[PDB]
Amino acid sequence: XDDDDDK
Amino acid sequence: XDDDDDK
Amino acid sequence: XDDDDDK
Amino acid sequence: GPVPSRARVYTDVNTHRPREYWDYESHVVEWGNQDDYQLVRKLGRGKYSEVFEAINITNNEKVVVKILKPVKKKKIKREIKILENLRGGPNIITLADIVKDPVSRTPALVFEHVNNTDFKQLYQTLTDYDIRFYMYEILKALDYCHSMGIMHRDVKPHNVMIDHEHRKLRLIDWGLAEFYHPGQEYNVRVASRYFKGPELLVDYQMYDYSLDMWSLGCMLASMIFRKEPFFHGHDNYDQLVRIAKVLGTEDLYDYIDKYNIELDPRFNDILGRHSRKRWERFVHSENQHLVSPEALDFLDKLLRYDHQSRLTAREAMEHPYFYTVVK
Ligand SMILES: *C(=O)CCCCCCCn1cnc2c(I)c(I)c(I)c(I)c21
Ligand SMILES: *C(=O)CCCCCCCn1cnc2c(I)c(I)c(I)c(I)c21
Ligand SMILES: *C(=O)CCCCCCCn1cnc2c(I)c(I)c(I)c(I)c21
Ligand code: NA
Repeated sequence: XDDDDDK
Repeated sequence: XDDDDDK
Repeated sequence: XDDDDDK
Repeated sequence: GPVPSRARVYTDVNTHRPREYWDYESHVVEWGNQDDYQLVRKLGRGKYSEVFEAINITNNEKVVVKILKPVKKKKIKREIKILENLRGGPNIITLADIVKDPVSRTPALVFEHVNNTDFKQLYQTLTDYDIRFYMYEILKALDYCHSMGIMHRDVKPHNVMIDHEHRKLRLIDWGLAEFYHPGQEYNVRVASRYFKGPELLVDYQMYDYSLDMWSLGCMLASMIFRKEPFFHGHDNYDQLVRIAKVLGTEDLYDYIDKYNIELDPRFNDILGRHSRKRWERFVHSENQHLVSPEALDFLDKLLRYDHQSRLTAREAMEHPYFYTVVK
């Protein structure tokens, strides 16, 4: 996929 | 990964 | 530190 | 200038090899066939990687595929060469294949699969014996990679896969590892903050395999004291302040003087003066079942400012802390 995940 | 490479 | 006094 | 230093063990391994052993920029990659693999389920994401459980559809073998995001080819070859040089060593993750999409040219590394435990579940369940066992298993991997002229440089819990149901351990993430050449000055912007050795924090560049032993000691302290991370700095300067509040400043300044290390005057100002705190002061009701005199003596011999004074991995394997595991 694409978007950056964080918490 | 706090850091990436050596120079 | 912000000044160069090296040998 | 700073006083030079050389590793106490395995000092000259790389000069006892053909140049191509360590001259990873000349490495010619052996590429397999990407069509042999199909993804199964995503396991995690790295700064430069996407990690999946996968299957080899030619022979049904379960594997892990690490798809690499655009980084310099030089770094990819370094990681490949190191994985090939270490392949087969105890508890070193095994590189199975190296493939690339013929259209997008995205490369991927293919490894044996590990079913890694939640490190939260893992902490709740490990006994004193378990910590000793897994620590010895990590030491086997580190002694092996040091004996082959390589420092890992990123030892930390996230890079130690433990499948506690299978009592199985692998050291992973060789992307920061480097070949040790005596006298060479290395980049100190390696390891994760909480696991960085004092040499990195004071900008002492002629470090060696003993960096990994500092990191290992940070892991041991977090496990036996149930405090993760053990040294919890806000930044790289605070990280040395946190260390100095345990090991004390007297030994820190002895280390700096011994190697003729120059600190920023303002760094010197914030370090102050701190007494050494005995390791017994970190024992509490909730962690005392993991602590013994042997554990504290072992820890004390890893977490030393002077990198030359730390146990080597081979010396560490001889410590009485491990007698219950091996004999
Ligand atoms: C989205 O969160 C992660 C990025 C998507 C990764 C899948 C890319 C397409 N794809 C599907 N199977 C693949 C294999 I098997 C290999 I080897 C490669 I390189 C790629 I690109 C694959
Ligand atoms: C800084 O450390 C963040 C980037 C680290 C990405 C870690 C994802 C988990 N991971 C990475 N490589 C893995 C392998 I090879 C294997 I086998 C397994 I199981 C896992 I989970 C991996
Ligand atoms: C050259 O400027 C290197 C920077 C010197 C370190 C200062 C870090 C930020 N900072 C400033 N004062 C601090 C104190 I007093 C303390 I205690 C801490 I921990 C930190 I981070 C400080
Ligand atoms: Na036993």
